[PDB]
Amino acid sequence: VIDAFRLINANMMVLGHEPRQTTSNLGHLNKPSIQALIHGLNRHYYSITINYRKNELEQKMLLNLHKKSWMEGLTLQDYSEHCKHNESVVKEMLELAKNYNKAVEEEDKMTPEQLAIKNVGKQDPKRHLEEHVDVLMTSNIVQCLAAMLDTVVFK
Amino acid sequence: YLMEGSYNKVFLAKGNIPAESYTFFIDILLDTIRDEIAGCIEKAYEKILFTEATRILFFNTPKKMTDYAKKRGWVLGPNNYYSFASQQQKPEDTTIPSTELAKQVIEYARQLEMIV
Repeated sequence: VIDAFRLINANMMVLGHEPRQTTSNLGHLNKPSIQALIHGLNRHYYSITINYRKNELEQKMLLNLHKKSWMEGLTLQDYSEHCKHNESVVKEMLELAKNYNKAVEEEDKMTPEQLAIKNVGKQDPKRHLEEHVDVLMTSNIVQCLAAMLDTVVFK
Repeated sequence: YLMEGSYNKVFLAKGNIPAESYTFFIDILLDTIRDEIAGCIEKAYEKILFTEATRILFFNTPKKMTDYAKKRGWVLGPNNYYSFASQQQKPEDTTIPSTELAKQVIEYARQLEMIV
């Protein structure tokens, strides 16, 4: 939120004129906020549009933000905790799957208008389930690819 | 009889044709049985006796046995036939698996997030 302003002399409105004689559409492309307009604004000062001067070089070197070391790409994630994480997640998948079919059976026995309210107080199994599938697949794919690349690129 | 290993009955029937001689085709059959048995014995067992080898194959004791061994390997010993033994070259390999597994996993991820 940046803005630019300049004063105007009350003389001009004593003549009954208005400042900023106008020849082009390009000044009117934005509207002031109500909060800015409660304060003086047009009855005392006027705003000017702004834009950002850029060049390619600084962009080309700024996007390096959060780039990382090549070696980081080839690490195998401690094969002993990996299986612990996996068959921790599977447990809550168990306890959720046993709670899914209740919400499948109640699919239609009540007015759908209040069905939204049926969500609000109590987490639903369906949406809350599939993020675990997302996690499991995303992890177990890359963990397996990296091992192959290693077992080829070194000796 | 020919579809499986039963071959004694085949040779017994080769002398039993109610139609005519049929030597023209049963000959070819005898040849294509000789070569097949020679190929199959190469891996059935470790050692054979020379008399036993000569008799299991239906030829007698002519120079034909010697020539058949010459045509193949069948190096003799003191009334001994050495087994050709290898059967261990294929195992303990991962590099070709280590490439086609990479291809397969890339294929899994291909059609997983892109809209199809």
